[PDB]
Amino acid sequence: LQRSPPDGQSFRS
Amino acid sequence: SEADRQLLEAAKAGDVETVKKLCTVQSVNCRDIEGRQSTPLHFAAGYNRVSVVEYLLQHGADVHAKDKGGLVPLHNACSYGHYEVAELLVKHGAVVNVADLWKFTPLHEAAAKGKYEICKLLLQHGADPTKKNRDGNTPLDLVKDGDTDIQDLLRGD
Repeated sequence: LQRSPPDGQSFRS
Repeated sequence: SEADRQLLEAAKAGDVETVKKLCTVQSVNCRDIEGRQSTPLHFAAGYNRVSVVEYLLQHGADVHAKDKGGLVPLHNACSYGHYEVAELLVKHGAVVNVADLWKFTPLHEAAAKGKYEICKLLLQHGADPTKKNRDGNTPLDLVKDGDTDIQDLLRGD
């Protein structure tokens, strides 16, 4: 099973 | 429910006014069933929506809630470098040595993603730089070669 990333992102832009 | 969907979307977008309209005692800890079961607090934390994070916490959002992969909102904040959000979560009692299904901690995330100040914050609150995930890697093991400062920080030297 792939460990998918957490919901979110680092840059708001 | 449509209302819960709208709330989760508002949390993600940082739409404070919509969050205030839809956040109820029953919806504050709802989960995105069609994604990875993120709560409104996961979305607000991961998308750096500080005002929403604050409002959700005040209105009873669970800082300890795990998503489908065992991530808590502190994981989201740390992976994406959101220092203020991380500090708010820790101040509200977030466990810094929390581990997901793969035994990744927030420090694994901050280290791998090159977030020095967040690593420092986590360490100040007792995060363990020696904790191995299921791959057998510590957060130090995941530091990029270029981030010599983070390496030194986690080494305690």
